[PDB]
Amino acid sequence: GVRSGAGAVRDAGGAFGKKEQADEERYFRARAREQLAALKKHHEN
Amino acid sequence: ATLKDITRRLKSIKNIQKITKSMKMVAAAKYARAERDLKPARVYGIGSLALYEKADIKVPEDKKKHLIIGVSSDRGLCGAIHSSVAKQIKSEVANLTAAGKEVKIVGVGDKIRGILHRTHSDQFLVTFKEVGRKPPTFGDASVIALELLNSGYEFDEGSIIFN
Amino acid sequence: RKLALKAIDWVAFGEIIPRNQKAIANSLKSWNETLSTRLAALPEKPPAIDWAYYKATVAKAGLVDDFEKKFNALKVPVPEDKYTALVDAEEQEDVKRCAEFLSLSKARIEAYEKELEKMKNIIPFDQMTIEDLNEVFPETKLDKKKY
Amino acid sequence: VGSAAQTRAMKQVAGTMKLELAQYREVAAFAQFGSDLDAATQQLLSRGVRLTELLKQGQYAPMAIEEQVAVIYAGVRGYLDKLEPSKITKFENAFLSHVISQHQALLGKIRADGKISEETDAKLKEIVTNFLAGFE
Amino acid sequence: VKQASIKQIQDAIDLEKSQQALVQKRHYLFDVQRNNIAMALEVTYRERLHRVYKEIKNRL
Repeated sequence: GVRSGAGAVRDAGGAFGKKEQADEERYFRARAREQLAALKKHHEN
Repeated sequence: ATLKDITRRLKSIKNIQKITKSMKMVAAAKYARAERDLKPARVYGIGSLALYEKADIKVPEDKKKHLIIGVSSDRGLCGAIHSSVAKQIKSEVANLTAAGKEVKIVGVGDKIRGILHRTHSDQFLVTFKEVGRKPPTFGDASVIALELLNSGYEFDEGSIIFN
Repeated sequence: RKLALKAIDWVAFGEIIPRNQKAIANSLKSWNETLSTRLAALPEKPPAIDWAYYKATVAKAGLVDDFEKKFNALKVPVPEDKYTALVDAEEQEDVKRCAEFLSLSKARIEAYEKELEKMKNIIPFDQMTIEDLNEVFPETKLDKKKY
Repeated sequence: VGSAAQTRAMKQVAGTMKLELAQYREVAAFAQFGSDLDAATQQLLSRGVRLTELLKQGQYAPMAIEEQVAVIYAGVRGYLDKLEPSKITKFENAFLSHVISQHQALLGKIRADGKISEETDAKLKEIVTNFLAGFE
Repeated sequence: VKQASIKQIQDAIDLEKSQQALVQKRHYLFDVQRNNIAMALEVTYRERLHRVYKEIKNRL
């Protein structure tokens, strides 16, 4: 019987894999910006 | 296509199906909780609106300002809920602006802000977020009303749009 | 090497409740478990030496017979347990202190039982005297009954 | 061949463990969003996670049948639900050491008899309750 | 007055029970502490006894 596994959405490299990659990158770019701002504010101290 | 491409696509769609079914069950549970909690809220809202139901409280004539309260959530995948409320608020804004009345809109859902920010960016008064992630309660509504009064926009006439 | 007899680590082991010493008691329990595991790991004594088979399989002359003679003459010593006696003396002193505390508590219990019996017997009739009620419920000095 | 190739005690614990693990694998999809789920579903998720943590085993460290049946008994009878899922392995190792060291008689009786009788069931209940109480 | 009397008598009873537990607990724990002291001492000589024969056998 044919089955599947974990993390097979990005393996197919279809629309959903690219969508997930773009969403993760866009979220973590904002998170990196916030962390950089906080680190700069801390380093000013 | 080849065998490998078919296998990859089939496995990806299988995973997507499993995730969608799990989210369906989660949404069913949340819907059951909301349905249980709606009845006291329904009674409370009917009681609150009873005074204006039993009194002909109608706006006399044109008023310069007007606040529109578009209640929505931050989450997506909700179908046409956000689409319907956005269409309704856009229609109301256009209709009230045709009469030369200053229109300001408050959106408690980030989705409403995203949808209306392409065109009605200036009309935003105060935007709220983190709605729908947890069941709403009177504390959040009280905070929203408090900052609505504190916004400094003394709207002579007001309205609220919800699903 | 017969194992030393010891009592079971029952709930009384955890009944010590030493001041900042519960970790010490847990460590002692871990030591007991490790000692049991070590005892089960190997027999009481090491295996015997097949000196005859060794000599039959030993082509070397002198280096083997003298080695066997030294092994026979070899006598590993055994450790001392002075700390065990010291800890036993400390436990005896603690037991004496516990006995004194138990005697004091028994005297206090006898006093409390006598007081309870006196209170039960002295109840008598409800129609007692106001001053008589001060035995179990007296008033105070001036500027006391605020309400 | 099924359960016909098992000792009575191992069969008794293994039927319950198999049923519970099947129930967990049925509802394993919702583990990502299990916080906002039914109480029964969350209970099944917790029991299955604890059983899965019990199934883990190190390499080159085979276990005797009595030790396995004791661990599975301590698991299926709901003596791990309160315990943290990450602490199951440490608890499993400590409990194995304790039962091997102090309660060797019960393990020997289970091995010789081949079944977890009612008296042995009560003794195991007492032992697991005491060790769970003293674990913290 | 009845409530006061019953409160007094129950207080005396529970204090008596508490002291009855307290007198036992100290020596009950001290005995086990003394027993564990002996437990700690066991494994000393076994190490040397087991290792010496292994070393000599390895030499052979």
